[PDB]
Amino acid sequence: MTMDATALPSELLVTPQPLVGFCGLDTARVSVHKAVWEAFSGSLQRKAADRAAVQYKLLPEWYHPKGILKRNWMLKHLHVLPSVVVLFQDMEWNDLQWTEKQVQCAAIVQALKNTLQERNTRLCLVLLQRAAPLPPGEDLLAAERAASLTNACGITSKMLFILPHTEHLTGYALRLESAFLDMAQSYYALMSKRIRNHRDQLTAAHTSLKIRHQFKLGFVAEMRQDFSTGQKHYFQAYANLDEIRINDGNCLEIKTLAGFLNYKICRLMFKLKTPRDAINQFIIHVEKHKSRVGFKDLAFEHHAWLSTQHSVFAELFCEAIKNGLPALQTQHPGIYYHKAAEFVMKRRDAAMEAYAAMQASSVAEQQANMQLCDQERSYNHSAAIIALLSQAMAQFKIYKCLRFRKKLAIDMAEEYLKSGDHAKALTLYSLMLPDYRQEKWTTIFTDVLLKTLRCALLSGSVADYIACSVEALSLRHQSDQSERILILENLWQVFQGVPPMPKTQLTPEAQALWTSALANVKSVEMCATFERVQLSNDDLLQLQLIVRVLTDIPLRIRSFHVILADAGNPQSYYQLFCSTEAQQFHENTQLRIVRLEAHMGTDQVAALLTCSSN
Amino acid sequence: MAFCIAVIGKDNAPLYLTTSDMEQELELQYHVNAALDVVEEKCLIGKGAPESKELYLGLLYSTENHKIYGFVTNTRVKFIVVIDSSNVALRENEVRAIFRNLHLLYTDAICNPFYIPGESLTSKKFDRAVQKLMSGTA
Repeated sequence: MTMDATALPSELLVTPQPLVGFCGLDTARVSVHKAVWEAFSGSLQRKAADRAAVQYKLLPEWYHPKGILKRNWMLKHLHVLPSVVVLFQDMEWNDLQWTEKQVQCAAIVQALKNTLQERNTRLCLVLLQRAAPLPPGEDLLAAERAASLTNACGITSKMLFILPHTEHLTGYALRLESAFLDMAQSYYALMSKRIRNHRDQLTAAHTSLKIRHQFKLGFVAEMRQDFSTGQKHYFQAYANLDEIRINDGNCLEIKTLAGFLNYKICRLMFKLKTPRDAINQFIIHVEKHKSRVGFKDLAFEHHAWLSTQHSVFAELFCEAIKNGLPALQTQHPGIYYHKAAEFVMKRRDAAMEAYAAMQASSVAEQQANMQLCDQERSYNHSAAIIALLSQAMAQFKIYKCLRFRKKLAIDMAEEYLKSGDHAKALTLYSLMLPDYRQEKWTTIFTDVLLKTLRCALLSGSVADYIACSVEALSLRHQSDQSERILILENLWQVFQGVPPMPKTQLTPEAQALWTSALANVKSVEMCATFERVQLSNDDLLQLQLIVRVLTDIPLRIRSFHVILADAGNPQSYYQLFCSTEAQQFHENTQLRIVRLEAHMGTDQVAALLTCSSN
Repeated sequence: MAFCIAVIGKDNAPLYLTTSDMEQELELQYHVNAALDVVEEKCLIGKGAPESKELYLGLLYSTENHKIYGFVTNTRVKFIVVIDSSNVALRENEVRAIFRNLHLLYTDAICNPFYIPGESLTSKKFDRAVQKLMSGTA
């Protein structure tokens, strides 16, 4: 009829490769088969240029398509069914035990040809003539034993191959691979012809079976490296899907199929390096899809799948990087990494909506749809969101794009906020806030500042909390004055260590958590000036440091401190007595204080605001 | 349709106005738009955007249905607007003209000496000229 091409992801993520089989071989031989398999794993030892694509696997109206009709047929074709069958055996040249070799290899090839009769596959046999090498044209018993084979089965002579000694076995394995390339491409072409002949007939114009056929056609082509032909048959299948009706119960499956198709064709793009072509196909179909659905769209569908769309395309971005293309990433390291990240954000928001529509009183299996939601309720951790953010983070960091990755970092911390996970949010914010002050732009600086307020109060890193709060009061004039007053009260509280006021948010658990704090914690702008330095060991300096408050609200005028320095030798507007210098120290030392540390109101500004000298 | 008219100094946003063909942007997109503009400007500057010729950069960024143009003066000043669409009837020669006029108003405000460089574009007369440019484009 019109059955799905496949509902199976995680398929052929690596470059698809042929498979030729090896039978169930016992441990008794596996040791020497080790060497045997070594040559086989030699395909994985050698460079891709030397490496043959094929690998190994083990086993013990109109008429309906055979080999195409179902997606498990596709997959079983992919790896379960080898294009060619090869059974490796040993052949010691002897007299009558070698006749027993004849009978035994006859039995095994009889079983093998029965299996082939099940599944229409070409066969080859490999024999180690473990004896010493001899010239070709010497062993008539080779012909005799081939004839014993043929009367048993009829396998052609040339399909027989020999790997006498390991030092010989290696080269004979290389040419084995070459011959296998031969037969494998032969079988692949034969199946290609099968598909095209199938496609020339319609079972009463079902029109979707042929879609499966052209899909499998692309499979064949990419097996045979004709990437262009197969990718364009894929795209033609996309066109065919377009011709199909939309918005039915199928349209979601249509969208997923087109996702498969976009995946494959974009692979074949970047293999052929047609970048903007891949971009155009990507967009074209994805906005097709956004149009095609207006609802249901429970938005773990067509939104999460949108996320997976950008996920696969990011996969193909990194695939290009492994290939080495710098184009789109000089443009945008991952155009779609963070994009899929915001798509999983909308995923989670839609999940919140799902909970909302659930909070309604919540017969065509809508409960299963609700059960869908329950399934969708599972993928609500949104930690995978955080990880996708991490990949986008690193991906943009690849070309050292600090700003963008930093703002994705504040994204991460915001998400941890949404999840209620204050800790690591606070960590990333702790990194960002000095950065944001370095960007000098106070607006978002303050916005992440109140975010940090929430983060630290929830965490209880009240040292960090108050540091951000105080550099916030520095220039908090963009915010409410009364909240400045409240926060200043919080400042005196924390300096005393007594619980801070924003109990309007606080709940007792984290409250106690930070009550634990500050037992360990150990430690608006004004100006420093000098009337005289570099003295003649007679001068007397004095308070040239103008203590200015740029906060509208005052801080309680408590007290003062000055800290002595040792270079060379050891020795609105509010001003009050300090007599900072009356100690007649030694000459030519400019004691410029690291930080002010006078006791106005409380200890200090601590967060790194102190000037040098005159 | 909405345009955000933004002049950019070294690191801040001196003057950003979030307007539409009907009025200012009622949508609560202010902070998100400002952050996106700043990140795009920083990345492009790190790449090469700092250059001598008055630099045209159309579709140098692409947000959700808002496509960005950056412009560079040899005096190190940047300029941004967006179009509220993946597709809407407009041109790019109009962008050239409007940001040329934006430069003209920029330097005519730079004429105002009370305006020290690197500050918010405070004057409601200048800003109403800017929103008249807005009306010129939306």
